[PDB]
Amino acid sequence: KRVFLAAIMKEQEKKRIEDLILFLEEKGWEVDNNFMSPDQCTKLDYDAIKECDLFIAFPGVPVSPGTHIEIGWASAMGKKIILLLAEYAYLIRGLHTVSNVHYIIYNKEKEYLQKLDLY
Amino acid sequence: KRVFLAAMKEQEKKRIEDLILFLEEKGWEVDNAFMSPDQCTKLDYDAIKECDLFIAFPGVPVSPGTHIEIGWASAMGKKIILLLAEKENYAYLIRGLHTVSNVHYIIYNKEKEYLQKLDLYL
Repeated sequence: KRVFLAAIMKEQEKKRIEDLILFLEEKGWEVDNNFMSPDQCTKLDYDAIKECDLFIAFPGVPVSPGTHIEIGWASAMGKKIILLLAEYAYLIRGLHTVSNVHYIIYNKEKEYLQKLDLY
Repeated sequence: KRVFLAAMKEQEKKRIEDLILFLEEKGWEVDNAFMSPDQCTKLDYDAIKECDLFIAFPGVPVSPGTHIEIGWASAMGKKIILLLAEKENYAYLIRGLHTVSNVHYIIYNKEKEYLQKLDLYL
């Protein structure tokens, strides 16, 4: 059970991630998550995604280049993808026709955590 | 073989048409030839799956679709050429993508520059 999670006011983002990792770990999942080069970071993420059984990401604005590449990685490898979208791109909305993708639309954090528990 | 091209606004259209022409005149077949996101995503994936060379323009503003396609090409083990404008620092996964798939970077400041460099690396 390995999960790859593709991820001031930025404290809200950090809080939502830590809540998610905790939520996943308490359901028996293993999250594949300080001096590192882009060569090593890219190498680590790819292998982590390659080894994971479930892929979870947060597509949206501002568009993260790294996240979308990782989405492309997971979809091409045929991984199990869960996309948490707040309510986008054409390739995001039609990604399901190419790989196992489950969308979860939310407006608040509490909403997607409950929906994710159901799925 | 077949090459996939992941791509004011008048300047962007001009640079693409020049590139397709440039590729076709070197014997390449560009995979361009009202539809839904379900069909568009399906077409791009298969086109990338079938191509022998992948060319993209990473940069700002960040295109979600382009970067997904980059992830597609890299995971499939396709031949990738990334044309980056200085600068550049760009994303970590872009700069380190070479360690995972066959990626060749071409840094440019003007259109004429990358077209010449692309002619050399071909």
